Amino acid sequence: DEHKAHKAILAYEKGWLAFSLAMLFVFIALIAYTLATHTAGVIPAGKLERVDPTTVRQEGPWADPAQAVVQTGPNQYTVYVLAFAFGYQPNPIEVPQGAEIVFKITSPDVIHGFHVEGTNINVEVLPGEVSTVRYTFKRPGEYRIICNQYCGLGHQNMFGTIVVKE
Amino acid sequence: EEKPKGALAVILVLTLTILVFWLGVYAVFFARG
Amino acid sequence: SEISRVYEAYPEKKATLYFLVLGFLALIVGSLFGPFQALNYGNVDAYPLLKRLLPFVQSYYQGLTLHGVLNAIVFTQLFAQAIMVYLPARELNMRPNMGLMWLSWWMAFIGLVVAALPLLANEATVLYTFYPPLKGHWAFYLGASVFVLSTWVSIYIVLDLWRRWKAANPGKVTPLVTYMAVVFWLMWFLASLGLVLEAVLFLLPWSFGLVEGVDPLVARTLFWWTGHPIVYFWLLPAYAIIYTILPKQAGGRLVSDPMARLAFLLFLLLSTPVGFHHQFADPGIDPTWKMIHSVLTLFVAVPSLMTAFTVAASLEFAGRLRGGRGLFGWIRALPWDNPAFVAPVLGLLGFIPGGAGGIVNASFTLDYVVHNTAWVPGHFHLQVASLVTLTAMGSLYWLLPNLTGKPISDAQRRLGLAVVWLWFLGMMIMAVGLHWAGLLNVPRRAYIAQVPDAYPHAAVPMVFNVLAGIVLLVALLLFIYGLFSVLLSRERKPELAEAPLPFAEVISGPEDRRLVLAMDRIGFWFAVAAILVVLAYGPTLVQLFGHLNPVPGWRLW
Ligand code: HAS
Ligand code: HEM
Ligand code: CUA
Ligand SMILES: [Cu+]
Repeated sequence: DEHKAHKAILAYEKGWLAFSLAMLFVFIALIAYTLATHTAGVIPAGKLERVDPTTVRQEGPWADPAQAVVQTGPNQYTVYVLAFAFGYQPNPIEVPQGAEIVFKITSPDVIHGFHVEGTNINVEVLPGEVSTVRYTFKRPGEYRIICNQYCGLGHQNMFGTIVVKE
Repeated sequence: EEKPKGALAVILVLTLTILVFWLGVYAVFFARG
Repeated sequence: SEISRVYEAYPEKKATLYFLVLGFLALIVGSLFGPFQALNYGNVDAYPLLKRLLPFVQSYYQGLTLHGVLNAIVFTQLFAQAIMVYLPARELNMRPNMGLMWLSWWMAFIGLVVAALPLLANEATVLYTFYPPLKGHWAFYLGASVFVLSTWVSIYIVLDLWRRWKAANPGKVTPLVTYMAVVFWLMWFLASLGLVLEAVLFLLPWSFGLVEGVDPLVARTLFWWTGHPIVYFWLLPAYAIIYTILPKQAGGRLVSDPMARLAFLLFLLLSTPVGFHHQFADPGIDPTWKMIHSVLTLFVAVPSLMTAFTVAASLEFAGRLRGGRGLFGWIRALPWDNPAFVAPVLGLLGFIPGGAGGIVNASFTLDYVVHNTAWVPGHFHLQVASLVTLTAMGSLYWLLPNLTGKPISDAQRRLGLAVVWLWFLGMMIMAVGLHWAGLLNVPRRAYIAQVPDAYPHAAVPMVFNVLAGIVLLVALLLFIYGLFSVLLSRERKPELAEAPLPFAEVISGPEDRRLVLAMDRIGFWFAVAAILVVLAYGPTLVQLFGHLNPVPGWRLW
């Protein structure tokens, strides 16, 4: 007691320092592991990619949402989206089962979010920017786009759809 | 006097959570990927 | 010229009493919506009613804006300024320069109210992050650039007391709590730029009428510069209380001087270069800056991790001492009947799950699964809301008698406990319901209760949430008849006032010298501190400033 405890204390607090550190890397391990397989994709656009939210709606591929789905390789598909005040463009996003999708998403106003019920598509959509994630779907059906980012008052009424056709 | 079970049962429980929690998620990150 | 002979020859209590109380009020007001927000996630539309009670309430969001800004900016901020100021002196029974201290005070209060009014008018519903481009009043950014600068003051009031003690006690080691203050207020400076820049450079021209747009991206890389640490800023005022005091509430002793300077050393080192876990989901930011601030962050768990041992051990020994017997014996041994003590310790148990959220949260890609669900507010409610706050609250029951000379009566000593436990459950009951719903893909900051058709699996955490509502309400109120009623009664008998703050002692150590010196290397590490930020917000801050893209601001509320 009063110094007997101390030698021990310190050294236990080594056990920890060490053990902590291990787990920790084991994490850093796994995190990193995911970086090497596909599921890495849902990670945004490293690289910058500027536009502006005024002209965006009027022209660019975000002008005409007819042209949002757009085949870019025997299985790749750039899908222009416009997240924006209190819907997403288009509704819905027709897309094929078991093929690579490549979302391109920007805003014409404040920052919204773009989070796809059933996935790791989940990404902040900034006015003035093109956020670029890749997912590849896997099961036919519907997928709600929630926007988990205070776009303002229609906020909690800012959902969307993506159908993944058969 | 001697070996402090308390702290340990603790940094354990802690440890155990951080496990229940981090694998827990991983798994999900996955189910979604 | 005073009926209480204080503020005449020992009054740095005049100010700390104040920083404190307002902090507190802040806290009462803003949490007033808490339990609404809780049913909203409960799925009960308590707003019509809450609209009645307060005519002035425009939007759900306006509540959540007060609620969030009042309590997590204001209230946490006044607490540091109150603790990290009135403690450091006292350790050294020296008086903090008092011109500054009130400059400091008033600065905030101007700032607070200069700020506050945009807000109750509903003229700045852009939420405590004020993500540009959503555009709040000028008097809102102005009010908070003041307010905050006002700790810029307190950085020095305390660095004054280092300067002064250190010179006239010379070749002598700053005892813990002023060696603690100093790294804190220090590390907090490095931090404090992030926001400060965003305000001077961006937020303040933009709003006042002066440019017409801000580029959203550096808005919030600058924003989050600071915006991370500021949690670590909220919490450390409580890690002081806990590290150096609690063990004597506990009725035992800090096991280790070094380990508490060390936790704190890791802080000032590793606290500010990490604001890209908050940004794991941003575009236009190079994946491996995120991957790094993954590891930096991780490395920052190391402290609180290895606090959880110091602290746990210290309470271990104290249990043994006052009777403690088994593997868990030492626990009923502890003060359970004393609020001063109970609160922070609950705050701690709470704290364990919340730590584990924090981590996930920081494991990069894993965040893809929670970033911006109910998850997060679970997490921090658990952290800042249970811990800091329980820690703050608890420290009412010794820092009032001390500050006021007014003594806590068994009246509210007994009620304090009713409050504390009856709130602690809340957190929990709620925490589970947020994490839960959150995993369930329920967005946060969202009037979900207004689309009550919408989250149909939310079903049940939703009950959990609702209930927390009712329980924390009960909890909150109670704490008014407390905070107020334990101040209301004139009955002051300041034999107690005279302030042996219950400090704890060390298991006075061996390497406690050639080593605990290395940690007293203040200025040096404070440069590796600035060195690190410098690489952290390195070729990403510089970067984006090559290619700024201001954009119109919108007000969609
Ligand atoms: C005061 C405040 C906070 C501290 C505490 C805190 C700790 C962490 N957090 Fe956090 N946090 C995140 C990661 C962390 C990590 C890695 C830690 C680390 O500090 C965790 C280390 C802590 C521990 C490992 C706890 C160990 C337990 C100990 C040390 C006590 C033991 C108890 C005892 C011994 C009692 C025993 C006694 C007996 C008697 C038995 C991330 C991601 O990286 C986000 C954004 C995520 C997103 O997707 O938006 C985030 C979001 C927040 C934001 C919300 C975001 C927003 O407002 O937009 C605030 C509220 C917040 C506050 C705080 N947070 N955090
Ligand atoms: C009175 C008990 C409390 C209850 C019932 C409560 C409940 C909630 C709920 C349900 C949310 C979610 C709002 C949303 O996600 O739309 C929230 C937000 C928040 N709370 Fe509270 N809370 C309480 C006290 C506190 C305290 C004391 C603090 C300060 C430490 C705090 C800090 C915050 C912060 C920083 C946010 C998020 C700010 C933002 O998202 O704009 N809360 N609270
Ligand atoms: Cu867009 Cu909320
Ligand atoms: Cu953080």
